[PDB]
Amino acid sequence: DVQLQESGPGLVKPSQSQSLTCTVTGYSITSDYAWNWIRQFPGNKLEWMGYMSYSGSTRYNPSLRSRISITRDTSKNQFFLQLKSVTTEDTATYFCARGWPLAYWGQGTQVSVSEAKTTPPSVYPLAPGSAAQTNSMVTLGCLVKGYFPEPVTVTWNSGSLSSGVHTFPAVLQSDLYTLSSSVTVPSSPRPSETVTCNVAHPASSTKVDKKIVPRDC
Amino acid sequence: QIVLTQSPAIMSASPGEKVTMTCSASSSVYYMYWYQQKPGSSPRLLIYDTSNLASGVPVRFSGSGSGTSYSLTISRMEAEDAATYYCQQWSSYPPITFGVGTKLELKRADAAPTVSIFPPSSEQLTSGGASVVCFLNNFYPKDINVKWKIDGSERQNGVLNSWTDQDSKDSTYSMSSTLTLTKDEYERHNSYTCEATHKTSTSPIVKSFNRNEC
Ligand SMILES: CC1(C)CC(Nc2cc(NCCN)c([N+](=O)[O-])cc2[N+](=O)[O-])CC(C)(C)N1[O-]
Repeated sequence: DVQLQESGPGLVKPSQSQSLTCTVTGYSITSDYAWNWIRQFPGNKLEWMGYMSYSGSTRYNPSLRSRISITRDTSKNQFFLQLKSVTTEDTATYFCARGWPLAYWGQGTQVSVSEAKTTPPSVYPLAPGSAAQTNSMVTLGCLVKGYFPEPVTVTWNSGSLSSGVHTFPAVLQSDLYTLSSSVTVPSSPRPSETVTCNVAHPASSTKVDKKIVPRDC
Repeated sequence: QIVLTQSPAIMSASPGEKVTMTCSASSSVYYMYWYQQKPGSSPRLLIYDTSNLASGVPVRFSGSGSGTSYSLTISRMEAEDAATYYCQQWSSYPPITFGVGTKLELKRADAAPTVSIFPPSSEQLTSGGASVVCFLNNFYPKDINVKWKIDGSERQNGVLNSWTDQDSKDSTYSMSSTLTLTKDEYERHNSYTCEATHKTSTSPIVKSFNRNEC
């Protein structure tokens, strides 16, 4: 099977230059095929950026042809994308992919272009404020707020609890994100059966476990 | 240069039903390619050179197209085919371009939103902030409104809503509405009410917490 794996720096400061590396497994980048770099903007827009032919030649998208540069290392079976002077608008996720037709894509690496700084998440428990009659089911949760950058990873009871979970899509609080997760357990296992949310933040190397306990009284 | 426009833009089908989506080139193209993408996964090839099927691809899929007007057809939509479909073109190097996708969603029975509201944790208050969270969970169709009332009056500043895409297993949508405040602002009010209105009931589901609690 052919295998494409991109990687490189995840956070980059405006006007600096980013460099991604695509490393391919299971087929040599010198024997047939065109080796592409394609990027996907937030929302959906895919953009072709350029390719390295197996022989050495490069072709680039006419808009980015001044700014980007594709290169290779045949001893390490690697081809690279280098982004010069990055603007905010280059924030996206970069995929390398086997060319013509485009079958075999890399899994995708995210590049964030921001002057912001790697802050860890604050995680707060969400528990019932008495309210009224509703049902036989408890909904509780976690407010994972205040971090940079995406992603954080939320799990309940270390992965034991996978049904009833709703991790909500992150949003930019004040140029750091807030995100939240909901789990709905039966009212009989609560609090006899402990529910806990495990948060993790790769960029800041943070893991925080947070037990949800009945509140105040 | 060469523009690819797709139709429909959001499409809801039920499993077992026939599906046809279209991709039009603004100018004539040599061939068209169709890709499938699920949230988080990378684009998978489906149809190459206009009408050719790719290797891991079920024969329920099928591509068509003369110059400028192409289409991907799913004969009987499976539940696993809920995804976004891109068309991409090859013509005389403009360079290669992609459409912006047609979104295929699954149809199901109207469900009523389970509304919940949570006051800020003691831990949160200590930082000088106070968020109030409202989870409007498991509803269909996705059309909802959430009204926030801090002490009777209707507020619009400080509210942040996030929506989940259609659920993996029951096919429903859920959305978290968070009102953010500062400790002092929060402590000069007593009713925090979260009020949801959805198609499955003309009267809204109002969940209300009041700052004299336990
Ligand atoms: C290799 C295969 C099966 C796929 C080709 N696809 C292709 C072929 C090419 N170049 C063919 C060289 N004249 C390019 N290109 O240069 O960007 C793009 C694509 N593409 O996007 O799919 C189309 C034809 C019929 C020529 N063939 O033979």
